[PDB]
Amino acid sequence: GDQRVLQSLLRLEERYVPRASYFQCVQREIKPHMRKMLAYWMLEVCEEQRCEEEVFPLAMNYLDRYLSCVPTRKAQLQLLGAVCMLLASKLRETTPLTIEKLCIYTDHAVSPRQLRDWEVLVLGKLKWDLAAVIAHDFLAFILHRLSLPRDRQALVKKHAQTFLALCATDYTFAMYPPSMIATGSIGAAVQGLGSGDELTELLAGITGTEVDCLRACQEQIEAALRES
Amino acid sequence: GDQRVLQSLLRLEERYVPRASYFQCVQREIKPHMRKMLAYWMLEVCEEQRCEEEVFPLAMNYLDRYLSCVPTRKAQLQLLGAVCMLLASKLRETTPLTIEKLCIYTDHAVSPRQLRDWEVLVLGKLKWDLAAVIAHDFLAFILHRLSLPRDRQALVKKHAQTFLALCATDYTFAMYPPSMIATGSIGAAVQGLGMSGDELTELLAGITGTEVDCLRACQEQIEAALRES
Amino acid sequence: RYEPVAEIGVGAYGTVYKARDPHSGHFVALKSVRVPNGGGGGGGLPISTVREVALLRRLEAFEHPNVVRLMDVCATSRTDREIKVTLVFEHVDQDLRTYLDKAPPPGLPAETIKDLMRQFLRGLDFLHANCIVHRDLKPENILVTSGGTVKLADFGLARIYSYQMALTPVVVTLWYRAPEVLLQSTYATPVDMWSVGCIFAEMFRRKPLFCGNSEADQLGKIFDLIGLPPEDDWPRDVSLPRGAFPPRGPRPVQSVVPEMEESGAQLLLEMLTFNPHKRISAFRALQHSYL
Amino acid sequence: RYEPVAEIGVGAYGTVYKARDPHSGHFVALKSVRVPNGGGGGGGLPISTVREVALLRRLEAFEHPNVVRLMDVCATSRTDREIKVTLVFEHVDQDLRTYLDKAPPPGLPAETIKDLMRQFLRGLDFLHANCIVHRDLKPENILVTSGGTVKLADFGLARIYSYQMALTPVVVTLWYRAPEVLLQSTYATPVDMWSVGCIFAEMFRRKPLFCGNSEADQLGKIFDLIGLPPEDDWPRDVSLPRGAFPPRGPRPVQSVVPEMEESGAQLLLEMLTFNPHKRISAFRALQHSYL
Repeated sequence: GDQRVLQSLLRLEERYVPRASYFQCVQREIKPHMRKMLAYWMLEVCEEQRCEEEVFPLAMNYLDRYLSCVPTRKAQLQLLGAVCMLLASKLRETTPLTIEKLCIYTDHAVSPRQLRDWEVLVLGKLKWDLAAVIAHDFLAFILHRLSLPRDRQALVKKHAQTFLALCATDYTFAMYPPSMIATGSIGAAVQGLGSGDELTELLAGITGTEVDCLRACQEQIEAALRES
Repeated sequence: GDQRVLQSLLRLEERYVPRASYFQCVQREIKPHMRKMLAYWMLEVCEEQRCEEEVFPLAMNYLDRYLSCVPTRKAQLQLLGAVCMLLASKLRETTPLTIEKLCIYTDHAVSPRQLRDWEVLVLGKLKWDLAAVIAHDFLAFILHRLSLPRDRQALVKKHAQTFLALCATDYTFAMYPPSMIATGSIGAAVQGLGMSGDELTELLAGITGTEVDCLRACQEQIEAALRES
Repeated sequence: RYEPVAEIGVGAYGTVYKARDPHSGHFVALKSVRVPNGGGGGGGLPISTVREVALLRRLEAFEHPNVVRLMDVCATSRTDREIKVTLVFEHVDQDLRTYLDKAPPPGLPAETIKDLMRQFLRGLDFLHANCIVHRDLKPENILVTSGGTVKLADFGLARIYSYQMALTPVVVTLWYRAPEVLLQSTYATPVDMWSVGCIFAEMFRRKPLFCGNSEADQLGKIFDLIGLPPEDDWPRDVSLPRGAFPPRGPRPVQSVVPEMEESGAQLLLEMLTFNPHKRISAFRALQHSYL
Repeated sequence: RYEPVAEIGVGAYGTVYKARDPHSGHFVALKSVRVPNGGGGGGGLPISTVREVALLRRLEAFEHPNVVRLMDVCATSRTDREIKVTLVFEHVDQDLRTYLDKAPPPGLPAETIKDLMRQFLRGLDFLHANCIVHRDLKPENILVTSGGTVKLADFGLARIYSYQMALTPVVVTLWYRAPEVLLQSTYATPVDMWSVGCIFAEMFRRKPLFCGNSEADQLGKIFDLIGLPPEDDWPRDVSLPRGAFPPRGPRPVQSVVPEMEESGAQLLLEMLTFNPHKRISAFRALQHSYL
C-alpha cells in the first residue's frame, strides 16, 4: 500500500540532492544572493501561472544540480532559470508552460531560440534524469499518517506549502534531504494551526528521521520565514 | 490611478457582505459546523484544480448570501456548494470549472442535471449579482502602498492568502468587511515575515481607512483562529 | 413576479414589456433573452452571459443618476435546450426623440441643451470608467425622465444579444455609427463620442445629422461634412479604401447646424473627429468651455 | 563521446550499436531516435518523450537486477527542425534465443528453467510496480548475462518510437502477442503475462509455441490449444467476432509441451488465460507452488 511507496521514495532522495555547494565553482560571477533573487522570480512566475505547487521546488532542484557541475555566467542566469521552470512544468503538469509564455516573462531578453537550445543543454547536463524526488512529494503520505481528518487537511496542506516554497528560495536548505524539508515544514505548519514533542516524534517516526534533526530543522525553517 | 480604484472598491463592500447571521433561518438542519465542514471541501477542490486564489472566498460569499434568505436542507448542502464553486470560477477564471469536474468531486452524488438547474436557482436568488468584492480584491492595492519591493512580494502575497482562505472557512469572519479581512490577514502575514507592529498597523489602516483599534483586534483574531483551526 | 400592462417599442433587442412592481408601484422595463442551459460537455452556462449580467448589477450599486438601473433578474427554464432570462430594468417612458418631438420653434434654450449634454456626458464617462462601451447610442435608448434627468439605457448587452441576433437577422439604424465601426476598424471607447456628436447636433436641428441607406452610404454622408481624412489618419487593413471616395474638404460647422455658439462649434469638431485617437473623450468634453 | 565497435541486430527499434565506454571499459548499447526540436508555439520538446525518458532514468536508481539500465542520454541537433536522442543502455550480448540455441538435448534442467522464470517474473513485477508495461516481450529482448542473471530490455519505449517509421512493423513478430492486443479491445497490464507463457513453454520446446502469418492467423493458432472462450469471456466492441472461429475445446497442456511437472502445467493454464481479468499477475505467479 502506502508503506511500500514511502520506503522507495526515501531510498531515492540521495540521488536528487545536489552533490555539493557550487559557489566555489561559479566564483567568478555567481553569488548566493543572485541565486535567491532568481528564486523569487521563479516563484512569481509559478504563482502567476498557477502552476502545480511542485514545479517551483523541482525547477530549483534542476538549477542547483546544473550549477553544481556547470560554471555558467551572470547574464545567462535568467535564461537558465526559465529552462528549469519549463522542464519542471513539462514533467509534472497536465498543461505545461510554453516557451512563449516564459519568453514574455523574461521581458523578451530571452529569445525563443535560446530556450529551445538550452532545454537540450540542461537535459544533457542532468542526463535527462528529471523525475526527481522533492520535499513536496512527501506531503500526502505524511499527512495521511497523522491524527487529522481530511475534513481539515485543506488549510494545513496550503500553509505547509509556503514553508516548502520558502525552503526552495533559501540556499541553506538546498542540500537538505527532501524528506526532512517536508517533515520539517509540515511540522511548522501543523504547530501553527494547532504538544510539540509528541508531534515531532510522530513526524520523525514516519520518515525515519531523528527527533533531534527534525527539531533543529523545523526551528530553522520558522526562523528563516521571519527573516526572509 | 490606483487611488480612484480603492475609493470605489471600499464603497461597494457593503453590498457584498451577507445581510445577517442565518443560523436562525436554517435552524432545522443547518449548523455552523456543517458550514465549515463544507468550506474545507470547497478549499480542497479549488487547491486541487489550482483555481485562482479568489474563487474559494467568492464561492463562500455566494454561499452565505444564499443561506441568508433561502432556508435549504441538509442533503442539498453539497449540491449548493458545488454551484457556488462553479459560478465563482465562471466569473473569475480564464478556464472555469466544468459541471462534470465538479460532478466527480461530489462522488457522483450530485448529477449534472441538478447542477444546471441549481445554477439558475442560485443566480436568481442572488439576483445575478455575482461581481462581488471580496477580501482578496484588496491585496495588490494595499501591497503597492507599502515599503516593500516587488522583489520580495512573492512570499508575502502567498502567505497572506492562507490567512484569507482561513477567514473564508471560519464563520466568525463571514460578516467582516472584505477590506478589514484583507488588511488584517495581510498584516498577520507581513508581521510573520518581518518596522514595528504599531507602525505597521497604522500604515495598513491609513490605506483602507479603517481604525487602528479594529485592525489590531481583527489581525489578532485571525492569528488566533489559525492556531486553533 | 411582475405584472405587465403596456409595451415599449422594438429596437435591436426585441419586445420590451412595460410592467408594474406590485411592491414599489414603480414601472419596470421587462427585457427577455433566451440563453444556453445545456451543453455538449455537460450542462453549462455561458460564462460571458453570467459575467455581463453581473457586471450590470454591479453598476446599480454606484447609483449614478445618468444611467438606467438593472433592478432585478428573472430566469425560467421554459425550453429543455435553453433558458429565458428576464432583465428587470428601471423604466422611464420619455426618450430623447419624444423630448425633441415636443420641442417648440426656438428648440431648447442654450442652457437647457447645455444641461442635457452635461448629464449625457456624465453618465457616459461613468460607463467608460467601469469598462463599459455603449456600442450604439441613439435618441431611442437615451431616456429622459419627467424630472429632466438624462438616463442612458441598453448599454452593456453585447454578448447577451449576440446569440439572439445571429438567430434573427436584424436591421439597425447606422446613422449614429462611428466611422471605424462602419469600416470594421479596430473598435474602441471613442466610438461612443461619435454618437454623442450626432445627437448633440440633432438637438439644434430636430432632425438626424447623417442618414445613410447602407454602410457605404453612411460614410458618404459623413465625409461630405468633416472632409476626407489624411493618409496618416486612415487606418490599415480595412475593406473600404480611401480612394473609394472623392476628396472632400472641411466644411463650416455652424452652416450645417445653425444656432451654435463660439465654444459649441469648436466642440463638435473635436466630437466628430475621424481618428478615434484624436477624438476627445467624455471626460475632456465635460470640462470644456461650452459646458 | 562513446566509441562504437560492433553492431546488434535489428528489431522494432532500428540499428542498435554496440559501443565502448572509454571510462568503465563496459560495453553499452547505443540506441538512437530522432525527436521533435521545434514547434508552432515556440521551441519545445514533446512532453511525452521527455517524460518517458525521465521515467526510465528513474528506474536505474532502484538498480533492480532483472532489468536493463539506462546509463546515459545523449542529444545532438543534427537537423535544423528535429533532434537525435541517443539512449545509452546497459549492454549484454547473450539473449534468450542464443541461450536456448546452445541448449543440450535434455534442454535446461527443472531447476535451471525454474530460476530463469523466477528472475523473469521478478523483473516484470518490478516493471508493473512502477507503472511500466512491456508491450512486446520476446527472447530477442530478454537478455541473459554470462553470470546467468536475467535482464529485461526494450520496455517503456512506447511514445518514443511512435514518431518514426522504418518498416519494422512488416516483420513485427506477433507470436508472443496477447489476444486482446490482436483484438484491440483494451490495453492492460496482464498483456505481459501472456508473453511470459509463450516463452515459458519455449523453454521446454526450443521452438516457439504459436506461429501466425498475420493477426487473424495468430488467433487461429491460439484457440486451437486453449480452446474457444465463453460468451461471457469474449469482449465487446471489437473487429473480429467469436463466430469467425470454429468452436474448440481445452486441450491437454503437457501434451503440447512435454516434460512439464505437476505445478508446471497448472501454472501455464493460468498464464495463457484468454480473459486478462482472470489471467494471474506476475506477483501471484512468483509465489506459486512451482517456483
